[PDB]
Amino acid sequence: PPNNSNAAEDDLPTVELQGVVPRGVNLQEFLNVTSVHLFKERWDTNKVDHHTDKYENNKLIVRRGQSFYVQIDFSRPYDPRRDLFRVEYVIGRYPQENKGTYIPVPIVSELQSGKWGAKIVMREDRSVRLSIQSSPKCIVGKFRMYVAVWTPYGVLRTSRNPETDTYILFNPWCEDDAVYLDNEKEREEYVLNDIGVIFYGEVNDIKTRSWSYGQFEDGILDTCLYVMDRAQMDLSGRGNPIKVSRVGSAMVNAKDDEGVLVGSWDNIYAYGVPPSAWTGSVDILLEYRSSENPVRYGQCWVFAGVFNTFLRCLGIPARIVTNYFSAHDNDANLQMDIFLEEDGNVNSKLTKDSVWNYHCWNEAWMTRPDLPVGFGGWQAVDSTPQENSDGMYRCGPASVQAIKHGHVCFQFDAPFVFAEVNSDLIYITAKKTHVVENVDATHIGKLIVTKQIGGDGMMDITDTYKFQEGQEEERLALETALMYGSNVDMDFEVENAVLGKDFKLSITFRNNSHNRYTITAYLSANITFYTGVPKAEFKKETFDVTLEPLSFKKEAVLIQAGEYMGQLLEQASLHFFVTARINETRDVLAKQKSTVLTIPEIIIKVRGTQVVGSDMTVIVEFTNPLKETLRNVWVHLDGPGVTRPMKKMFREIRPNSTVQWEEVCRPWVSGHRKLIASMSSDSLRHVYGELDVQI
Amino acid sequence: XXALLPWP
Ligand SMILES: [Ca+2]
Ligand SMILES: [Ca+2]
Ligand SMILES: [Ca+2]
Repeated sequence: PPNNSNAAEDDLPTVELQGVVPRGVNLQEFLNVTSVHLFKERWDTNKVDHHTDKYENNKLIVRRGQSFYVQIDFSRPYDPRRDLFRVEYVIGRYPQENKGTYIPVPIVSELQSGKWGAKIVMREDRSVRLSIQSSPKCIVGKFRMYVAVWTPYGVLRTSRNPETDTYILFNPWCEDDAVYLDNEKEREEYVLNDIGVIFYGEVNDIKTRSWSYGQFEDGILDTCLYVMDRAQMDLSGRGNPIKVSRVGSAMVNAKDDEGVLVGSWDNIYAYGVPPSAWTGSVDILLEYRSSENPVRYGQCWVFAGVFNTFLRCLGIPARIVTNYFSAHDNDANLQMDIFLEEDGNVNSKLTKDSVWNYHCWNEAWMTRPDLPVGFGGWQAVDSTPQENSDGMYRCGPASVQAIKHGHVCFQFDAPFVFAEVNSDLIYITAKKTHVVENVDATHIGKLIVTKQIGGDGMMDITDTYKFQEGQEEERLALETALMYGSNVDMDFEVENAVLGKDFKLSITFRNNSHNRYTITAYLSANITFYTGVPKAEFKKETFDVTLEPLSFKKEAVLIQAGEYMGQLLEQASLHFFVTARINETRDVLAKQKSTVLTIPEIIIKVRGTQVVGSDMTVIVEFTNPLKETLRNVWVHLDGPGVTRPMKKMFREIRPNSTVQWEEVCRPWVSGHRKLIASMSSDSLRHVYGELDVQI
Repeated sequence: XXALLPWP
């Protein structure tokens, strides 16, 4: 049956004999555990280094993909020649190794990147200190810990011990984690800050409401796990922040699933707390856990406050955003259909769509391995019930970046979120036949804000959701969104793109028709982290082109090195959006593609014994990667312990040709040092090489 | 707090 409850547990045998073991077997020869220490105090290095010292829980809490120390005391000293044991972490009533819910942790010589293992780092008398490393993809929840000693007769295992139950959470600090956030100030605000501010009111009279998220309070972490159990969420999926956030968007509202909060807007709030009386999430969540029933009542900011608690508590970085004049699309066509009677007054009967003074939802930070690269980062998630998504009231995660460019085809619920922030108003006269009377392109989504880092101030984030009103890109992206819901083909290629050089983006239009068309288009060029998280837009252009009949037309867009080189990082890729409208037909052609820059190599080698005080020869090798002559090439060599910084100049390097530079150095600082080489010429610039050296 | 507004 489904392993969908963290609270449930199986009973692991302590004496797990195999086969027909003879009477009078003597298990005395084998190790038994006398004691397990988790060093779990809130002042100690595990909780401090794992950023979990703030929780009011006395159990060990760690974050996945990062190592922690434990100590196992045995009946006699562990002897690798004769003894074999492993640690086990187990979750749910029906754990299975191939599901990630029974996790054997082997005792290894060296921890391996990304892999569960435990290394012995100290031995004193009968004790061993282990450094345990978890997988960065580990299921998030509360695990039972066991020590299993292997014997010819079967396994001898420690008894159930609630005092060693171990919570493993998402890890914004681990570069291999889906929720990795590379900025400490942002991790502090969006994970560790347990108070916040939620903006409301009107666009020109902005009000601020304080909110206590309380993710670290006694009982809250347990309640978040309870929420997932209440959802019957399969344990195997709880290491996936896409799934966890989508579950959270359903479960924070009461509809469908007996979730946390019952929405009401009736100005009466019979037999409950009025939505405006709450000042934080803790009372609501603790009451949910204790009564095991939905809590009355909330509205958008209360749903958002509780959902924010849930996210941060589990370790998914999160924030609350407020959208002013927020559209509610009821018939999924991404526009506000306002039916107007003949009198001119609005038909309140036919008009179903609506607009709110403001609405609040959440953003959760994660990669999106299920989407093309470029669409990770902030994902809109919304637990306020408005429209069903695949049978339930839930919403997201929708990539905010996908929403911005109208690529609303990418899951989940991007079209609805797009309409919330940027649907047009379409005033329609229903006659006894439907006549369009007016279009309002600027009413919806006047301003989108979130709490600033480091203060209670407002940060304007409207530009992350939509291009500016009145800009051509705002219309092109909307028309793209409507499209995803002429006999012209559009494609583009980035031609021979080398890191450190200008390059061309080539956009091609093929007109197979006998018509002349005119095109209005935009290009957006972006830097993206290797994991597919967007970093910044470095170039944006709009353009017009005329397309003759029966013809192919290329439009070359130059991208200069200075436009992107200031914003690169290791293994970053480039993400391009081209959206073109055929003006006469209103047809929209929209493509997105990513590319990796070709990276020119500089090779550093050393010749001679590397001992502080004696001479070593560094050989820097560089090959011209271009079909063009490099001119005035400067090569630099840097090495803080190894060499005074040095330069060699090459007047000219022919195409595909190799140069070598030998530099004699004498190190003045022993140990783990490093050599860094740089090359800049007139055309190709700021290409590097590096080599760790041991002095 | 949150409320539906009339169309402009
Ligand atoms: Ca629900
Ligand atoms: Ca509509
Ligand atoms: Ca608009």
